[PDB]
Amino acid sequence: SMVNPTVFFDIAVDGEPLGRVSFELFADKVPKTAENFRALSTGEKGFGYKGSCFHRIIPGFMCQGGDFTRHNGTGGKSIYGEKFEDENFILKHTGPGILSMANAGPNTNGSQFFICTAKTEWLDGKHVVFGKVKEGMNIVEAMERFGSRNGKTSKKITIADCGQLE
Amino acid sequence: SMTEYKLVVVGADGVGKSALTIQLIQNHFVDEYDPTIEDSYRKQVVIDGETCLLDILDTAGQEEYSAMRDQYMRTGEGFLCVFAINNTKSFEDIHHYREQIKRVKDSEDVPMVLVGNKCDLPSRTVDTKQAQDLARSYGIPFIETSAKTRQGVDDAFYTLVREIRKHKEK
Ligand SMILES: CCn1c(-c2cccnc2[C@H](C)OC)c2c3cc(ccc31)-c1cc(O)cc(c1)C[C@H](NC(=O)[C@H](C1CCCC1)N(C)C(C)=O)C(=O)N1CCC[C@H](N1)C(=O)OCC(C)(C)C2
Ligand SMILES: Nc1nc2c(ncn2[C@@H]2O[C@H](COP(=O)(O)OP(=O)(O)NP(=O)(O)O)[C@@H](O)[C@H]2O)c(=O)[nH]1
Ligand SMILES: [Cl-]
Ligand SMILES: [Mg+2]
Repeated sequence: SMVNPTVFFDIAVDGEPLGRVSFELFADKVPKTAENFRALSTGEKGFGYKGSCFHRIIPGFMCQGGDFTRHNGTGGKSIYGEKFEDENFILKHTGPGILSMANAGPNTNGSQFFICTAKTEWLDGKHVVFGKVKEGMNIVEAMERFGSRNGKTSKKITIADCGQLE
Repeated sequence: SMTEYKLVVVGADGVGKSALTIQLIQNHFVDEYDPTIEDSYRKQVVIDGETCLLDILDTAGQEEYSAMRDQYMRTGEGFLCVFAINNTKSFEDIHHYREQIKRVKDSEDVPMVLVGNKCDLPSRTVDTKQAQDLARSYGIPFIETSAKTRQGVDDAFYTLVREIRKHKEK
């Protein structure tokens, strides 16, 4: 916080403002993965999260988003190329608010990520944890209510704006 | 009257489990990839003159969550084991499904159909003979399908129902 950057998402539900979620990104322990998420949040590389959708929300588990390339849950890309390796597994999925990379197996990090709404310890050692919700966990809980058992959302949940808080 | 069958569609990610199911249910080909968590469908059909209700459980290709996957197999009466003809790994994955089904259901004879999907594509890596030989070694049917053209779709599901019925006769 003296060290770790803070980024925000302004969340929309069918275009309407829901609220702001901010995240502490653990650059102190997961610098490459934190830096990817930071840069995708500011859009400074010319692409990123702004406008993208939380496509998969399963109550009791997580809110997953970040596919800004295919817009269908299969895509995304990093600031380093299409994919980048698992940086470390120092941090674990210890409870609600944990911010962690989605993947399709080893070393397939791109831009998709998930926000835990519960402890998901079975993902430890397979998904790189790199941040946590700072403010706006109530907004994440509001988002979670739009999900369903199969991940489909009852309204479209988007990142209407995003950026870095100094 | 009628009967009801619990069919479970299994196979590796992206082989076409959902596309096959959606062709059976909705008679259209989903061109896009929408990765499944879990979906269920019902359809009333007549197979060999006998009306039945098909309960189709469309599973995700993922193989974690063994407790959930074991339950899918306990409840399922017959299994469509799908690979893609242009994905050798998905074909190599087939025996893991058969072994897990036999284990969960405590039986060496479980109704199953081996499905080689995406037969419309020019990128084949798994020979028909290779899949026929595997199916013969299991004593189960093998059906080549294309969810895109609809070739073999009804045949795959109806054959699975026939396999369940044959099993119930024992
Ligand atoms: C058996 C049913 N079942 C369950 C499950 C378990 C126990 C109890 N009840 C359930 C559900 C509620 O019973 C309906 C889960 C589950 C997950 C999948 C399928 C069925 C699942 C699943 C399906 C996928 O297609 C992909 C994944 C899981 C992993 C996912 N990767 C992707 O999305 C990637 C993209 C990201 C990189 C680019 C590609 N991709 C599409 C593929 C093909 O790899 C991922 O990284 N995460 C984050 C961490 C979270 C993960 N998703 C998840 O959704 O977990 C759900 C829960 C926790 C409930 C686990
Ligand atoms: N050409 C062709 N494409 C197919 C065929 N069946 C499926 N596809 C395509 O392959 C992709 C994956 O299909 P899908 O049915 O979602 O696969 P799945 O086995 O259900 N994947 P999952 O395990 O993630 O749920 C989609 O782009 C779909 O259009 C087929 O017979 N031919
Ligand atoms: Cl998972
Ligand atoms: Mg599917």
